[PDB]
Parts: sequence; C-alpha cells; structure tokens
Amino acid sequence: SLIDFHVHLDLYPDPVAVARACEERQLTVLSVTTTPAAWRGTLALAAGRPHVWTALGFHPEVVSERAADLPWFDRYLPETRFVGEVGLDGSPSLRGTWTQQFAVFQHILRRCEDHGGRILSIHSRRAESEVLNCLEANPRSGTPILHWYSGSVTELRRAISLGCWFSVGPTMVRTQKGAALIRSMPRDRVLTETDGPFLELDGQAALPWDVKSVVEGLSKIWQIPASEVERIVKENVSRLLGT
Ligand SMILES: [Mn+2]
Repeated sequence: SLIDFHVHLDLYPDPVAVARACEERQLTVLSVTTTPAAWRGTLALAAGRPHVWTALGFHPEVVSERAADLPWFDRYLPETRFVGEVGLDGSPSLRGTWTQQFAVFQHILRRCEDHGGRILSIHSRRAESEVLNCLEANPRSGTPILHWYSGSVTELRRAISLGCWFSVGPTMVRTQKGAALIRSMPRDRVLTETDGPFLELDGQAALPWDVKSVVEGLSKIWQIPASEVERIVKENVSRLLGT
C-alpha cells in the first residue's frame, strides 16, 4: 500500500472527497496545514479516517499575511505528533518577509523542543543552508523531514549528516538533478509524497494516489521492484514513528 507523506488535503476543492478516496485505498497521508488557525477544520477531515494523519503548520509563504495566527501553534501542539508545513523560502518575491519567516520558524522549532520533539515536514526552497543552520541550532526539535528537497548535493550531504529524512515527489524521480539527489540519500530515510494540489502533473493538480508514480520512479532509480520500494517506505514510516 502507498504513503503520501506531504499533501494539502485542505486545499482541494472537495477535501472530504479526497480524504474518503484515500481511505478507500488505505493510502496513508500526512495532511499538512498552512496556518495553525486551520487546525480544527483540517483535523476534522481525519475523524473516522485512520489513514489521515494531520500535521500542524505555518507555511513560510503566509507568515506575514497570517502573522496573528501564531499563538494557535502552541495552543494546538499537544494534539499532534506531526508539524508541517513549516520552514523557510528564499524566493526573491518573499524576501521582504525573511525576518518574519525566520522568527516564526525559530519559534516553531523551540516550541517543538519544549513539547518533547515532533516529526517535522519542512519547506526549504532556495533556503536549504538556512534551514539546516536552524535545525543544527535546534537538534531537540525532533526529526526533520525535508520535503521536496531541491538544493545542492553539497547541502544534501550536510542534511544527511544532521539526521534529516526526505520525502520525494513526482518531479524529483523524473529529473536528472532529482534522481542524482535521490541516489545520495540513505534508502532507510526516504519517504514518498505528492504535495498535491500544488504539484501539477501534466497540467493538473496532483492527487495523493499519484504517489504510485513516485514508487515506480524509485523502483527505476534504486533498480528494485515497486513492491520492495513500497515495503521499504512502510518500514521507514514505522521507524520514523519510533523516533
Ligand atoms: Mn506543501
């Protein structure tokens, strides 16, 4: 069975339909949030749905516009073992928000430490070195998963050294640079994701079950059968939960 360990169920036009479809497939999803204020509404998608695992987040792209939602993060942290989407984004269009992004992410890591550590699904686009500096400074924040890692191989080697895990998606398994990044990752720290509906495949928003294509992609890169890839990813989720 399949795992999509970073997906925005709450950003689909009909989130309940997507959640139901995941349950029908017994497809485990990490349902991430973009502001902690979204917790109650997005958590509700998981009621009666044991394959929907909801994460408490604050996405770097919305830290300015949703600044006042920050106190809901600490409020709800006791209700989940999963934090995401959180992190930093180095895109020029967000650069004026950099101080606020850093403040929020540092706050989040510190609160995670204070509550005994969490499993983190982390955004690092164009800010990989800065994300790693933050994680190195806050090692007791928990287990960091770098979602859709797109930085350098130099930075990837450092992330591995810092104990990062990786969730990899459709674009990564289908590109030269992505396949090269995957080859440097320890297989026991690789998870699969879609990042739907943000990720588009063939001009259409990805759905969680498009993660079958990531498993197929990894089968080719690792040169093992898709079933063994599925087993390894499940084993990896079990081990992750053990951390
Ligand atoms: Mn995302």
